[PDB]
Amino acid sequence: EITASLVKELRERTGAGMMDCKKALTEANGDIELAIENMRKSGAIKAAKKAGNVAADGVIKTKIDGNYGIILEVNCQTDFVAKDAGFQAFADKVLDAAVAGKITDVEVLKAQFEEERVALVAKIGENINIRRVAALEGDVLGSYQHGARIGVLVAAKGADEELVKHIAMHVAASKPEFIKPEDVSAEVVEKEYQVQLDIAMQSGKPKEIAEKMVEGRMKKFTGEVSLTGQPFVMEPSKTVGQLLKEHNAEVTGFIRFEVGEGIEKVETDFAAEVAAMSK
Amino acid sequence: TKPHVNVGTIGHVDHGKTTLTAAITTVLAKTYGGSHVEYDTPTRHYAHVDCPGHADYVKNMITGAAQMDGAILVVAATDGPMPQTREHILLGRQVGVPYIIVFLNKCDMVDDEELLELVEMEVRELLSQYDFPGDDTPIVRGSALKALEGDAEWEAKILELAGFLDSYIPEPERAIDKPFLLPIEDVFSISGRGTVVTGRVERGIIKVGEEVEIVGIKETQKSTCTGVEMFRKLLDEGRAGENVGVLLRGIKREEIERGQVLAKPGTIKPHTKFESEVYILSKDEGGRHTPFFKGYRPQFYFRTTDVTGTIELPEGVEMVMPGDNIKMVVTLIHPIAMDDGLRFAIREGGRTVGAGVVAKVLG
Ligand SMILES: Nc1nc2c(ncn2[C@@H]2O[C@H](COP(=O)(O)OP(=O)(O)O)[C@@H](O)[C@H]2O)c(=O)[nH]1
Repeated sequence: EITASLVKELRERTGAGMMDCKKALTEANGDIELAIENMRKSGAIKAAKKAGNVAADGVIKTKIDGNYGIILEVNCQTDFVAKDAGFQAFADKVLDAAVAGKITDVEVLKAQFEEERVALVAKIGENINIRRVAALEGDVLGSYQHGARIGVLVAAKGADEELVKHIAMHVAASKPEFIKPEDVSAEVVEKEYQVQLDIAMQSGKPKEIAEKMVEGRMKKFTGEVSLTGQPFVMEPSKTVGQLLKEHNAEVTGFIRFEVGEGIEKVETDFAAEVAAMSK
Repeated sequence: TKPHVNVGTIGHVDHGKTTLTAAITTVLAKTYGGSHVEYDTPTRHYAHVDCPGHADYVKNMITGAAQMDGAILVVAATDGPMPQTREHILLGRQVGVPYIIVFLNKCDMVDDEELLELVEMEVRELLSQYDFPGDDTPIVRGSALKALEGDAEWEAKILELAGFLDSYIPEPERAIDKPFLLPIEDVFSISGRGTVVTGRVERGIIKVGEEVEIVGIKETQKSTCTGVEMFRKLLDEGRAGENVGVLLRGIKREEIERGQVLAKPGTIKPHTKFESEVYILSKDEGGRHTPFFKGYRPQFYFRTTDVTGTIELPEGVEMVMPGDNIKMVVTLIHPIAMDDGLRFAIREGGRTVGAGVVAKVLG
């Protein structure tokens, strides 16, 4: 009783591969619900086969609920899949749950969504991975999404919607790792001082000159890595700290995620791969 | 010279694009003898690229990689189309690839004829959803791997695909066969002869006696070619690719300027407003170090000259960072001769910081 029409029906419901549908339906004696169950077990093994593939594309998503915001990375292999409605809906569902549940342990989020992830992988045929999640809490929160590839959350005090947005955009573009220059620990500043003194010394600068130049470099260093010490991207004649003071505001926190951060860019040589197969 | 056709493969990572391309090269070599791959049929020479990434393809297209004349959509018949198959086809529509041919791969692993037909009907429906002619699309039922393994049956299907490359993708129009156009670089006066404008003929041919329009920047003018020369030697005609001087009847040196084009009458118009696809160079590519915003006012370099323009960013986009690609609507401060497909540089202070293509002329 395994008609083309029955195969068609199971395929519309699951989006599963044609031949996978035929096989599941045949083993299920034509019971659609049982076939879907069968495909569920099969799917874990299909996904396991892909789990080793590098998944460095995908999306950053952000969502705010009052004094609580989540930022989330969900990866896939290609940006074609990153744009797909089904992948999008999965990432949105994960996001919604992380906000609703105030979930900051990515292994909890992973566990909750593993069955859905597997079904998605089995149908899309790319490794998909819920990679990381973080919360930011704050009096005022805002977000910025630079397409799907960069997301930012900012927490502030005394700042209106537009100012928070502009600071989030700045963070997206300029990637500070601290809020203020004085937040850089003394221990880190002293290590960076020695790095710069070694460099200055071997370039032939006399000790007394090198020391004074390096003191200057440390101010530049803690300015460059801190939000308030960076030139404001929309008006770089002023720092963000000056911007905040003009608005009687402050920033109490921020988080920036970028898709594929810390995952090595795999290079592809199409011509070579074709030549390899041409034996 | 044998006609040149640019093709590309698009499809799911696992569905055999690489195997197919290898099989095309192998079978065409065995049959007819002898980054990107190249192969020949008796009548055509093909340059073949892969399209693994949406942004990557758009960037390549913008920065100079010749646009596909046709795409091969590769779908394994075991699965049928994937959810992201619609994004593959949507890419095709977005860059305006003129034709798509489908290669249904792994048909050796599908026994049921009715199942192959279901897969085929799905692909046709997807194509038509994005206004490709799904009913008339060539769909080849093949097996890349078995053809590569020299199974006669499946080699024939590779030859079939090649036949459609040959028949279904029309011969791309050569520059020389296009209506005359010369981008003007310099303008000189010659007493007892008249005005001469120099440049490299981009398309077509200019002969003595023929009318031309002078298009862009200023109100269009018409003139007659009274001579063509190369290094001070008179030619009967100037041809696409040749650096020439065109002598013009009556029109005076002050009435013509760099950035204008000479063109066959009625074949190109000046415009000020257009939709474009743009790519902004990264810092490492020698571009901007910092983002720009809605008020960015660069120059748009069309053929031989800069024209200032303002920009309208897409809805929801407030910032453009080095390395981004985006769509933008551009309004120039004066008109410039242009058609859909024309490339341009984006410059500031005379330095190139990006590239674009005119997608759609508006006004
Ligand atoms: N069974 C079968 N598999 C094929 C055929 N053509 C390609 N493939 C599959 O295609 C896969 C690799 O080709 P491709 O889709 O370009 O993937 P990639 O090389 O891993 O990036 C292999 O795992 C093959 O199983 C075919 O005719 N038959």
